[PDB]
Amino acid sequence: MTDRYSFSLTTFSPSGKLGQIDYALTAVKQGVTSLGIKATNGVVIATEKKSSSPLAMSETLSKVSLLTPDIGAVYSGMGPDYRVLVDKSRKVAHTSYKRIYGEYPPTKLLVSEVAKIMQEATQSGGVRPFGVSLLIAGHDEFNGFSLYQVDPSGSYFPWKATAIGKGSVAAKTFLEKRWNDELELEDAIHIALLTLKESVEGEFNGDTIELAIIGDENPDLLGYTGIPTDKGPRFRKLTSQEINDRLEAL
Amino acid sequence: GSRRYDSRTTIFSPEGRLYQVEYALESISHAGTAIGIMASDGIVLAAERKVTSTLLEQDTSTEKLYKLNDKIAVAVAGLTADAEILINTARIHAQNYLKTYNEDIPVEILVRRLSDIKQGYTQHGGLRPFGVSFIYAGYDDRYGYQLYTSNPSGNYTGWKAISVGANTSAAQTLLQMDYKDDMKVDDAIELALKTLSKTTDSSALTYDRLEFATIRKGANDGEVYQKIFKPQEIKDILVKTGIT
Amino acid sequence: TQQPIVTGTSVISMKYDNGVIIAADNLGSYGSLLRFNGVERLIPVGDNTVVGISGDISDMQHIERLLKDLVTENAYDNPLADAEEALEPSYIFEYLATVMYQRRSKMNPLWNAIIVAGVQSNGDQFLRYVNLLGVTYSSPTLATGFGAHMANPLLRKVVDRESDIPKTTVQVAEEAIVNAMRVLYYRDARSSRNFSLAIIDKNTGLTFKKNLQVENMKWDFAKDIKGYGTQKI
Amino acid sequence: TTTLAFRFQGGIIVAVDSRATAGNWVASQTVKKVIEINPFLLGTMAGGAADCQFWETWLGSQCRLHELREKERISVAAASKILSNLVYQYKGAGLSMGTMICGYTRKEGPTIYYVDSDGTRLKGDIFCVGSGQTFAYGVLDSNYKWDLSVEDALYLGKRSILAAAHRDAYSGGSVNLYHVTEDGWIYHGNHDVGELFWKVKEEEGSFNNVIG
Amino acid sequence: QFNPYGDNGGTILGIAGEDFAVLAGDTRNITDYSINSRYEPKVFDCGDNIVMSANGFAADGDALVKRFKNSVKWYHFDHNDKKLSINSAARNIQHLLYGKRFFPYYVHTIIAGLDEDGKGAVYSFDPVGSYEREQCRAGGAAASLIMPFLDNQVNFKNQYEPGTNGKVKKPLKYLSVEEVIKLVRDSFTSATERHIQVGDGLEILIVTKDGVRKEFYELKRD
Amino acid sequence: NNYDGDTVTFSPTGRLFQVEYALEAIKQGSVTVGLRSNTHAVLVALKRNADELSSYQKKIIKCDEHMGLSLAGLAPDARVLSNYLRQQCNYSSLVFNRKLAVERAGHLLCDKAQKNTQSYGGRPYGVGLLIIGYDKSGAHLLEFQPSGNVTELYGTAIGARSQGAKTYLERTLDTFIKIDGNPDELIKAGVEAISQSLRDESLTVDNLSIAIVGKDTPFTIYDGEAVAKYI
Amino acid sequence: GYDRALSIFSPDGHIFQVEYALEAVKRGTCAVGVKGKNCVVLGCERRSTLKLQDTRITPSKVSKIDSHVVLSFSGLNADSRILIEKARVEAQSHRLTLEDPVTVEYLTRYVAGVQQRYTQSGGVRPFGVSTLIAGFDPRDDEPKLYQTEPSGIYSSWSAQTIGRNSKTVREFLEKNYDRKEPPATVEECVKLTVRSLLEVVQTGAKNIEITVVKPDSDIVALSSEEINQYVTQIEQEKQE
Amino acid sequence: DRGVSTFSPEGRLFQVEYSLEAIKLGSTAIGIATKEGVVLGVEKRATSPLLESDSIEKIVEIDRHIGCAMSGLTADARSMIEHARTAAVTHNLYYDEDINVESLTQSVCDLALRFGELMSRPFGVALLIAGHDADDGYQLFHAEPSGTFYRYNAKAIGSGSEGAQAELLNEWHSSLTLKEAELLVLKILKQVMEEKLDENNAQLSCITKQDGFKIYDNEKTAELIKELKEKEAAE
Ligand SMILES: [Mg+2]
Repeated sequence: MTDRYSFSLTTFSPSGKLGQIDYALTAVKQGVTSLGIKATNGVVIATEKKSSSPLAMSETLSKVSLLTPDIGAVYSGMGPDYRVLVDKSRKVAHTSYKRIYGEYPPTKLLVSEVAKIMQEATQSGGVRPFGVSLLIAGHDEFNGFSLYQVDPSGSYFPWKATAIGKGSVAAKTFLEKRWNDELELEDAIHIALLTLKESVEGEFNGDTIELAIIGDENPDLLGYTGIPTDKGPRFRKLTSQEINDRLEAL
Repeated sequence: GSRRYDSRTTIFSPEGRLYQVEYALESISHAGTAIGIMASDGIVLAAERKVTSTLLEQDTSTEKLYKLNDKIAVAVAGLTADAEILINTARIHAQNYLKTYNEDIPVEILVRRLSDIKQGYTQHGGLRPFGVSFIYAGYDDRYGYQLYTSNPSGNYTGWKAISVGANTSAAQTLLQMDYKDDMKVDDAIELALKTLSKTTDSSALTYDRLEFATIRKGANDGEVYQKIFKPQEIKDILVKTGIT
Repeated sequence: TQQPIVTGTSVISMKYDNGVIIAADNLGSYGSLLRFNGVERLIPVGDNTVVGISGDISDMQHIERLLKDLVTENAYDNPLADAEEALEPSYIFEYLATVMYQRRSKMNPLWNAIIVAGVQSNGDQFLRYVNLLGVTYSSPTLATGFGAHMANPLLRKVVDRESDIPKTTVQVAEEAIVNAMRVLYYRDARSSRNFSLAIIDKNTGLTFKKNLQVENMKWDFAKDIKGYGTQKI
Repeated sequence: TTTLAFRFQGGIIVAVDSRATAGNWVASQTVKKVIEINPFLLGTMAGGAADCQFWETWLGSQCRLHELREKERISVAAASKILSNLVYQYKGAGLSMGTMICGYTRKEGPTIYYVDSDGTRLKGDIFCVGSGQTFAYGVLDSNYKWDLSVEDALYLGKRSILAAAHRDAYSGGSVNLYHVTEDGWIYHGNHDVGELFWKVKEEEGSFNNVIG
Repeated sequence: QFNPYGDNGGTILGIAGEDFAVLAGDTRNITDYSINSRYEPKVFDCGDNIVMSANGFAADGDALVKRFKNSVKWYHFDHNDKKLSINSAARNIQHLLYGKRFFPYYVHTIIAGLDEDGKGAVYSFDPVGSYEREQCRAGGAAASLIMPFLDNQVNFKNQYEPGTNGKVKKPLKYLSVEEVIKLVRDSFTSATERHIQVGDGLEILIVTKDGVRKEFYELKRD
Repeated sequence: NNYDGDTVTFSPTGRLFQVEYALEAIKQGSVTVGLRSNTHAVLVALKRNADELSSYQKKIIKCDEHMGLSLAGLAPDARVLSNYLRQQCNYSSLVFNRKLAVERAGHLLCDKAQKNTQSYGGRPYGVGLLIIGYDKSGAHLLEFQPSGNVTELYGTAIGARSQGAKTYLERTLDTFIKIDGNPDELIKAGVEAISQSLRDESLTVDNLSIAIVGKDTPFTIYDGEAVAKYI
Repeated sequence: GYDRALSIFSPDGHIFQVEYALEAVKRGTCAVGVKGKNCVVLGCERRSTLKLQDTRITPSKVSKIDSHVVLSFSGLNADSRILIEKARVEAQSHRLTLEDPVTVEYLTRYVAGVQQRYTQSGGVRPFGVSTLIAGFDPRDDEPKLYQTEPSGIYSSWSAQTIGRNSKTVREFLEKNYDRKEPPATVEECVKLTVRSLLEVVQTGAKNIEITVVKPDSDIVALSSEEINQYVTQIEQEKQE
Repeated sequence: DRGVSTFSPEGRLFQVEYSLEAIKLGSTAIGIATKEGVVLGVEKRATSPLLESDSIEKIVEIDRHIGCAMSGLTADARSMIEHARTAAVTHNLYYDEDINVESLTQSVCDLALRFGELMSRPFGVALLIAGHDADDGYQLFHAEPSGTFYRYNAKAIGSGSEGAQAELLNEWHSSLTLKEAELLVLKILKQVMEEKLDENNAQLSCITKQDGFKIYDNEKTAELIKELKEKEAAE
């Protein structure tokens, strides 16, 4: 036995293309649409819960994931690749930051760590690139609210608003017309729901849509009282009912 | 077994060229142009962001210009993710040197170390090379202001003015024409922006499509200051030089 | 490096004209506490060898498992496992002696003294000793622990040199061994009355005797002993 | 043990006793305390007998490999340093050595290096090592000149060991002499201390304290 | 605490003649005040006309002899059945001993045979591998009782020619194999009288160009 | 064809070509014969020279006092396998005070050769061996193939033109098995057997190599004028 | 670890990776070495395709291995740095253990050994570099000049050239260099070295580098003006 | 591609067979064994007149009683020589004696087949190992990259080998003197060499019991070349 694939499986072609990264992006293009919008007092990330079967319980499959109390993530592309990246991202936030500085990492640095893991799968021996693009939304004291996109190559860019996957080209055009620097969080959620409706074919409701926000501190979700400086997580996943309430004012 | 699937990234062609290095350089030629100009009283680093969007958050964005320490900075051309791996290694090397000798690392020693790392990936390990070219702008008390470049082969050279990325042939000709030895920083700022303005593939050169930085002894008395330009500050220098 | 916890005392043995005899009591001591009263310290290997063990009992049980595994291993791909290519006493001893010396050389000994008794293919008597240090020696009589100090002197009166072996019958040899076990019971504070005895003969094979007892003991004279010097009553 | 070596006009004199003891018990009177590393290099034995024997014949092997690879005689400086670097690796493990590496080359001339098991490596003109070293130093210091003849230098080394053999309980047996030239070492015989003492007493007039 | 060493007593003696060599040793094996065996062979024929004994801690002694016998076997395999000369065997044993410099074989080793000119040879080793060619060498428990006697009766030390009074030494005339065996027997008989660990039996191995011969003699058993 | 690039690949008919190519190296090698009675076992080997100035390549190797083999194929591979046998014979003697059984020696050689036929990177051994020996169950002769197959036989031959000697032994089976207590006659039969494989060349004094082991006979090799008696 | 055998034999008995490493040397800028009676001179070509270069800080073609030995090269620039670093470390290691600086032959033998090792080690490619190593042995006044190549073979030369158009300058040296009477002075040796490069170089401006090494660790690099004076004198004699 | 340790359909290792082709391109080396000594001679073959020919080292000392000549990719021989010298010295350390010539050769040949995916390829060089020991007298061995070694009375390797070997077939007999062998090597080298043989483009050496291994001076060889010319003109 032994892993005898110690050489790179991603290499430059004569034209200067890294084939495996390009093909990974093609896989992301086939994936279900997800988006992110940044407001003045928060950030929203959203996607469609494309259920593989009606017998399947789609609540047990989480496309939007908490990474830290103030950072969340959504994807487009290969689901299993995303799941393991969320596991690695959660752990690296602790091992390379919280166990050193006694606090959670800022959004940009956690994104940086996730990017590094994705870059290494593009150069290390005997592995293929991750077939996902991530959208990571978060808040921290000194940088405020932010939204980042991470690609299979490991490259990452900050956005005011964006979309990835199936209908990203049309969705990004829709967001350009609606986005301004004076948006409140509720306005951004409204725009997110409008944008997402265009790329969805079938049912459009709280049970087929997954949506989360990075907003105000939630002391009700902290689990304990007595420490004034601990005020609770800024990440909150909206319920099925909360989504449907905002679909009536749509 | 596994041999079947091995691309053999570290071999010579019949002509004596390294396939992967050559192809990596082809990749870099499609990256946004980065220019470095060295003057008597400082160094300028100018670079073009690649076809951006109106929804990109520019003021918190960094894809071209990176700080290695207080005295040395780099402009990037190629895969950004590959560059960040090397940049972090270089930052650590500078700190190792400072801890060992209690003196800031000389610019060339840092450049040689990174270039040697790139070289290793072309000779052993069977991995693909880093698809990155750097322009190093730095200062030390031995040679003063210095400009270097390194590419995926691991070869590095010193320059008075240099470009990497897209349209380097056209850019280098324009720099070779207008550069003089007694030039000053404010003149070099103008030359860098004028060169990018003519070589760009975009319709017009605007503040949102640029990253800019200077290394000056324009710091109060015998010391050096690094200035990574803000979006509004790039907008002002574009009006001052008469491009917008 | 360790210390022995649960221990077994003397093993005694001797050669006679047609074979060898070996014996050891059935006690497992825990310091001065006579804790375990049904411990078998003679372990037969095939029908031609008996390994007698003293010292640490946990290490004895380990050695017992090694010998069991040795028989299994010898039978693998061996059509003559019960004939020409069966385990000899000399093979079993050399293996144990190798292990004992290797273990002392890693500063982690098997805390035992071992006597391998048996008869070879050609009928020759085999009797040899090995201990925790890897020290080995052979003699017409062999004994461990207290047996070395008290049994050997009695057994050597029967077989004093090599030339006395053909002159010694199995009845005379067994008699001497049984008497020695009685003497050890009188004088060793870590011994028991119950013991096992094994005979390996080139004609009649292996005879294994369990649940033997020390008998014909002299205690009557104790009634006349009074005080420690001057006391008359 | 008493071993000495000194530089002079005609090269190097090496002189040693022959006694080995285990406590008060005299194990041997015929021990060889000069190791013949090769035809050009000599080493002395003090401290651990095995350590000196083993590692100095090993040194000979390294010297032979050097001259095969470099097509040139190894220097005394390089030869001594191979040994000192080796024992320094083992420092703390319990090696016991006190030796003089002696040689005569073109570039250096006559050279002596004292090498120690705690890593010490000293170049010098006169060295004296062993339980009887202080006695031998006395005779050496008061009679040593650079312009000694080969005959007189050989005697001085012989006489200095005799001084130690007489007073030091753990030195004696016999004296082994060597003379090291540029073309190689020359053996100058084994001399029983018993016979040598009476011979020297009569001819020299020394040791009036002893009745003969 | 565990002590990996022990002392099995015993005494050995090697003498080199003009065209022969003997290596003798008592057959008694002991611990403390007890006798383990009255006949436990201690001197061994190792092949190639070489005899060997490693006296002291018997476990280490048996291990060393076993490894040397093995070294002779592999010398034949690797070098076209070449005879291992006594000097080459000696150097090989040094490397075996020094290989365990920091956890030594607790033995005093002696080998005997003939050199490449056919003359008698004996080599003596310390526990960690230092060695000398020697004419006469006793080892083990009663070495201190035997060596002074040999100095006097083999090398004629302190013996001068009558009439000269100290001026002329007694000449060092060569001894026959019969003469050497007499001195060996008298050495062990005297050692048996005064050392408690010496007794039971004496086994002598004689080495000539014709091969290796054995002789056995009884000693006092008390 | 497409399935002979390495040892880790079966062909569509279930063949291992690299192993078969290793078997081919044996057929190119010089002839060697093995045969036994109930008291003795004999090896006879035709040695091959490079030219008239050169020596004749040795074919027989001693493994222990009671065991040894003859080779045909890649000689360095025989050195590796014979060295392994020397060690195993030796481990048995040191640890168990026991001479290694010839049958068990065959089992060990089989298993060592097998590991080289199932793993990537390695290659099969390119040599065939004839092992003779005398142990506790009498005389033995084994034939080793680098596929791993070891076979116990009364007699056999391997190498170029080995079929002639093998047929002769198949006829003589009833005669040579009965040659007990007569080493010279058993060797004669072996020399007569190997003669059935010769063409153009004949058995000379530096051409012939003979080995024997038996009841009171350690494994000994005869070369030079020692085999002139049998020419 | 990556263990792939990149350097292997072909049916005609050639190791192509070693031969393709020589093709990289053919592409490199020309280097030349000439030894006089009491000196050695190393000349090097600088391709003038690169102007706007900073010549103060740009890596120089000749490198000191120790105070008494120098190394120049033709081929891949990045590869040469690895050989130069190893050689410098070995030079200090030799001083530390032998208590004497390396001979020029020893230093050459080491570098050549490293190059050979990279031709039969798994997972590595050969160095695309040939070197010229020159200097004087400690306490010796006899000039030394050696050459190495990717295969690992090395040898001593009275005068030698490597790199692009080295066939032409070797032609020149073979007819102009006399063994019975080598360039007696520093001037004569430098002149012959500049002359040999002028057969190939183009302009005699900043395209020629010259380094002179003399006995007892006396090494100096000539400047532009000093070399320009040799260039001037050569052509004025040629106009005849 | 294909394994480095692959067998051909004929039962030969591809890489070993290909290395033998590299040795055929190498310069000629010849050895002749006599009862008075063994002679070794080589063709230097300098690529240019500016190359100082005395720096070409194709004959090498292993020990005082063993010498060695090479042909093929001579860079590959350096680690083989290093191993041989170490083996010779190490055996002397362990056994206080000289090592047998055969045993030294066997130790060198054990390196040969240590290649795979250890070194990446076989050695591309053949060796002629000559020496003397007390047991078997004067000996000459031919060590190949296959791991096989043959003893020879006389042997030639390199580009002119088959022509030279045919010449050695006729000329060698068991009563040759050392002087006769020296001239014979020179004669055959002169026959197969491209350039005209002299003391600068050819080298001689020998091994005797008394003096050991010696490389001949250019002045000494020049006299033997002149002695050869005269005796060929004598008939
Ligand atoms: Mg007594």
